[PDB]
Amino acid sequence: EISAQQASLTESIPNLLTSLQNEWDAIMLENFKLRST
Amino acid sequence: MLCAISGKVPRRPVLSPKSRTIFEKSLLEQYVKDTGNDPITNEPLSIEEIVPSAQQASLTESIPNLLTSLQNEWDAIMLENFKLRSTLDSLTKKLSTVMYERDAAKLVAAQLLMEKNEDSKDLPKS
Amino acid sequence: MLCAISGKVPRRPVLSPKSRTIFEKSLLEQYVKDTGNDPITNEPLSIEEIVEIAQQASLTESIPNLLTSLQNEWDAIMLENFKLRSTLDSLTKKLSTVMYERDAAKLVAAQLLMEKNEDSKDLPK
Amino acid sequence: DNERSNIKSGKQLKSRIRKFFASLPSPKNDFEIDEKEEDAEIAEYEKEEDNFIEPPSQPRVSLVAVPLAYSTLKNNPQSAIDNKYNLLVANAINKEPHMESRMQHITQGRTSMKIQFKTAMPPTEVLLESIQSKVESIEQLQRKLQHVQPLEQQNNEMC
Amino acid sequence: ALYTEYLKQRNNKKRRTPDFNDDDDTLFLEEYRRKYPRIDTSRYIPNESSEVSLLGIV
Repeated sequence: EISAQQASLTESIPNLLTSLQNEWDAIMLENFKLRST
Repeated sequence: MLCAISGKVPRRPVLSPKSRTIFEKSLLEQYVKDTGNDPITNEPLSIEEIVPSAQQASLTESIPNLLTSLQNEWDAIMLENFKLRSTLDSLTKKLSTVMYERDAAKLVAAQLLMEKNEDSKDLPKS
Repeated sequence: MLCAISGKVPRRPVLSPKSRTIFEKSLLEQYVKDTGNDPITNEPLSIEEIVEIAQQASLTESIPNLLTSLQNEWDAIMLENFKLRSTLDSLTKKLSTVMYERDAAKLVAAQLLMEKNEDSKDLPK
Repeated sequence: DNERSNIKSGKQLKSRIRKFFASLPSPKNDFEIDEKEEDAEIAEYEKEEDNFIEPPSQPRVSLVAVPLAYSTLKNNPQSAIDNKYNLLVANAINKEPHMESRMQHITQGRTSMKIQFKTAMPPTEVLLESIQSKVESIEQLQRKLQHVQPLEQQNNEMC
Repeated sequence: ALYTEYLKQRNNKKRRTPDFNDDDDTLFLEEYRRKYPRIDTSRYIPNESSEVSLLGIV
């Protein structure tokens, strides 16, 4: 075994709805497009 | 971002494989040439021991970072419940003793209302 | 089986030595970082005091639905936390109404004892 | 003068001095329609549609009153623990039925929505002013990785 | 299937709209908005405390 900071957005509801939705969209449409490649 | 030996921003970072820590190559090289050791743990290390591929990364921002976020949410809210579980056990304990002292006292109010009126009923008749 | 802070099944439980209580490593650490104490007994305890001490995986059933489950479960826990806090405020509120009556009653006994004392003097005459 | 202040603060009120209401003569009128009426007037007096008046009633007489009632009051500990569990079940039953009253909660939220979202919008716009600049700083730097990577592969490929 | 069809699964579009004088259903929906708004206002407090220091460090 061998700190990282992410600044949680000012408008941080969205984490359940909008952010999580985009993450599984971005995972889905990339790997499908990667399978196409 | 820092070198653990000097404390500067290392311009050629090389990570060791015995005490996992980012050292500056020019600094750690001299440490190894002094004696074959890792500066932190004093375990053996050589220059060849000191050191992604094809998958492209993007910076750590607000899926895995989102999942560890939701742990922070729930783990904090779980402590919020303790503040109200612990405080409830004090209020109900004070309520139990309060209602018991109320129930033990109101029997004495009922007897004094009897006795003071009975003394007025007795005395006025005489 | 249950950590006595959150209510979870602990995945890295740690026991306090000042009071016999298996907590979860994450939750006990946050409490000690807030104030150096044990949450149950309020005894002086530290992080080095802790001694690090069943795992059965949930197979939900036969993914878009699992999105809405997690939504509902957070939606439920939010209300299960809310309902438990308004109840705490109203049990304390109704407790405060009892304390006023408790102390108001023992003032009314003082006047009733005077009426008894006045009566005992008149009876003797 | 220090001794006299110690006598007045302690003998002011047991509930008021220790820890935590609106004035209601109609509630006192509705509750009556004798001990309940005595505590109602006691609450209206200490608090001072509200008239104040009682200020000659509320230390030695209270101590003897407390010592006498203590004399009148394992088996007693279990009867209090059982009754406390019964009232706890009644408190959990009154809460489960609810989840007139609904209009008050929505208005409580409208206060929150107002108070909180105004704070949110101020916290947001204060942050945004400072952080939209730093977002652009951070986000335009991210785009540099996406070009620093894409060139990397073509050079590796060509290498 | 999601990528092929080009359709993302719908999330809970409920918390945002709601309505006053509803029923037992909107009594829940209302009480949801409160707790999350308090969590929100607490979630904006610990951000503003550090403020721009946490951002510029990243």
